[PDB]
Amino acid sequence: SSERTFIAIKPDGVQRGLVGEIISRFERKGFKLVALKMLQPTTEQAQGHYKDLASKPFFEGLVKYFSSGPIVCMVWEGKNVVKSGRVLLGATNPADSQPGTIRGDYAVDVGRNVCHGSDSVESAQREVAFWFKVEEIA
Amino acid sequence: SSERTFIAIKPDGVQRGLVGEIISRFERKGFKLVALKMLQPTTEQAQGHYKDLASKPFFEGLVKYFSSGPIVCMVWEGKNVVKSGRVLLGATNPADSQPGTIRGDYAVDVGRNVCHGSDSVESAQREVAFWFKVEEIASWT
Amino acid sequence: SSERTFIAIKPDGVQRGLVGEIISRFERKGFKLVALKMLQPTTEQAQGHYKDLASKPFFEGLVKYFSSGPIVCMVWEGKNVVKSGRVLLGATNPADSQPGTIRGDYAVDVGRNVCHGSDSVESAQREVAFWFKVEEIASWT
Amino acid sequence: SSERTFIAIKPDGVQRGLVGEIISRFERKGFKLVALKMLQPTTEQAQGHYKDLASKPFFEGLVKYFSSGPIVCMVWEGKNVVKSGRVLLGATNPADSQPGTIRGDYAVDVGRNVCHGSDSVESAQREVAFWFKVEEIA
Amino acid sequence: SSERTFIAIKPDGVQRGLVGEIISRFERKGFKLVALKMLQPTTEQAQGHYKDLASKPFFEGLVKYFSSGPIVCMVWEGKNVVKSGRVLLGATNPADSQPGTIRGDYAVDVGRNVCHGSDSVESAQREVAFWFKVEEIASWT
Amino acid sequence: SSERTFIAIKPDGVQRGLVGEIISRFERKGFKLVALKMLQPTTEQAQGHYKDLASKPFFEGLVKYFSSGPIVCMVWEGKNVVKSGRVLLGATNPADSQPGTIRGDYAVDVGRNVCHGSDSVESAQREVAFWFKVEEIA
Repeated sequence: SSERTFIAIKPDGVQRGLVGEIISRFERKGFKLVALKMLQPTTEQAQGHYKDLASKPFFEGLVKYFSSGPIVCMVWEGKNVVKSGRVLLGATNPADSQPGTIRGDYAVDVGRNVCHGSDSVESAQREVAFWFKVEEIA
Repeated sequence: SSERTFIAIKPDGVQRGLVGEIISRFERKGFKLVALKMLQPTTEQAQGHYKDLASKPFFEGLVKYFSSGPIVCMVWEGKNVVKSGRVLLGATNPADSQPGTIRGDYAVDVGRNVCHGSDSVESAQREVAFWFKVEEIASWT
Repeated sequence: SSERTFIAIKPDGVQRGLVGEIISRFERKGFKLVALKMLQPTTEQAQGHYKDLASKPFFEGLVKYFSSGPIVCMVWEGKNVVKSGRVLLGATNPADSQPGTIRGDYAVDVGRNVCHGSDSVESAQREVAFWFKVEEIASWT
Repeated sequence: SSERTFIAIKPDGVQRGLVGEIISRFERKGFKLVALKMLQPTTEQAQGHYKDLASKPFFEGLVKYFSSGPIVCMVWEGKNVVKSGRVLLGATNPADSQPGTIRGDYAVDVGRNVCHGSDSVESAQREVAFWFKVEEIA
Repeated sequence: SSERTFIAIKPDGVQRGLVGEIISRFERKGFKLVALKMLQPTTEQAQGHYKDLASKPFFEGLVKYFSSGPIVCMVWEGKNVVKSGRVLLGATNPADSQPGTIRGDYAVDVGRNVCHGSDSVESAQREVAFWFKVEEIASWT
Repeated sequence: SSERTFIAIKPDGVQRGLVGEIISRFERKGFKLVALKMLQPTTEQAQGHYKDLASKPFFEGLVKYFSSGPIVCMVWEGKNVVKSGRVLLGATNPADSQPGTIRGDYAVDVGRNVCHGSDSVESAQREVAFWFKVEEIA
């Protein structure tokens, strides 16, 4: 119930006008929004977000895209919010994403995948701490 | 076109799960979101927000309500966005609000009117400066 | 706030699959559902419902239409719920109805106007007693 | 085509303002609503609804919750309406419920699961007869 | 009831992904779709469409915009469908448009007003003949 | 990215007022509509659409239904639009169609399945060419 997850709507999600849509899907699940802000990520932050792929191909283009414009960062709170958050977004692979999910309804690309969610509670604590100051959290 | 307005979703709007709904209505109109944050207002900020009603007996209930929980602050950018924002929200008094507008669809109280919008370009410049730092405001295309 | 109004979705509203849509619009406004049932009106009930038009030549077509199939009866509770219910429904004549309202979005006929709402607190008290038993009305918070 | 199923929106479903939403999902499937009422279940009825769990744990709290406030009872008619009704609601387990379904979109708990549907035609005939008088059915 | 009107979704409406949304609003009203096509207007057709403004200096920007990409042409059938179509679209100038209407919800420019509707039965008969062949128009129940 | 698929909303889809709904689901996926028209199919065309089933049962009734009224033909363009198009529609079998998909939300029958999508790129090139003239395509 005090569980928290980090959700980030990426620059494509913002440009396509899907910010309210994504938030609505978490509100209607019954999750509690406890932190929220918009910002344009720096290159260093984009690199941090994708640090697991630095030796991986096209890492630069991922980084460029992530910092190509403003994103919206959220912290959602609730039971199983990390795992439920993943389910709401849908499969990482649009060839497997199901309609009813955000990526299923809106995402066509696996890299520009509209939104990000924490893959574990461990990832979430780290991601929340990275993007948010303690004070910004209700 | 570089015009900006301040929109605030109040604690009832947040508690009732209307945050995304309200944002979606501005995105559909074609307005550009350039600042966004959640915060729990201090008593002082709530009082500043309602400063024109400081001598009224319900000034107290407004402030108490406004700071009762987290709110969501936005800055929207676009042509006529200030007046258009008012039109999207609907009449401040839901008893005058038309369905299709946010207050028309969701608000039942004149006090709990879900959200606030700037009444002028002058008010908007003031409200944005009050709630937002220059850095917190984006400039994308 | 303990105020109650009677809302009826008519047979066309039911046949066109608008039952949930209409109920959702009252839930969003923040009104409280306290009675709900489906029934097929008798000729006598339909006539009672339209009693003020009993001397009109289209009284017959109204009654026939009203009892043509099952209707859905509701009682909604909340502040200003009677007048607000009327505003949510829109003008009785869809030719005067504004988009955003139920008749504005869905109704094309002045006769088949999808739904009915009580015109006053007095009418509502009468209509609820006519369509509902005291037991059929809930009292929750 | 004369097949019928029983659907009950539970006290949480009513308080969260989801009554119209759930009905809309059955109307848009093309099912025919033939009985509908709101009532606050008695303790005896709540016990009846959960009779399969009386020797099961926290049975009292389930019963308390079911009768904690008004519910909305429905009878929907159509082909495969029992099985289709289950699919529309989604998996009993929110860790398996899919977005697009009612529980997938709205339910976070497995007990307070927003709504109920008949698990079989046999269960349906019994449930419909229990909650509804023959006269209340169109 | 056999009345018909011409509705056109303009290139901005198509590019912004509002085609289905606009069609859904006419289907909900209960109007009957009897002709539908996508095409990219020629300069000559765009000029014909705006012929009443041929002497105006912004005639050029309208035509350029109207033929900037594919549009979607529709013919809707039903009682009062011409005037009702106008009401569903909302004021031609989004600065007068009410939320609940298409322009009220989506349009920000007086020039880019998303869509067009026939202003009269006379205009509709003319517009349908101009954009559609007799064969392209269905007659179902 | 130049990939195209053929989508046809059938006479039931049009009568139930689902034309805008289906189109909206492709627009929000990010696919590009490049051809669109309404027409009442001839018997010969209905036979062509179902040619794989001519030796199959009730083939006549399928044909009668397909030409029972006006349909809406579309060509959608985008990456994986053929396969994504299938996923958006959902399983051919309503006992397997998932809510969130068009058939999952609206279709109750396997024959009157609301809409049609190309099963392959090969089928798509053929179907597009059959229903559309080159000029009708943007």
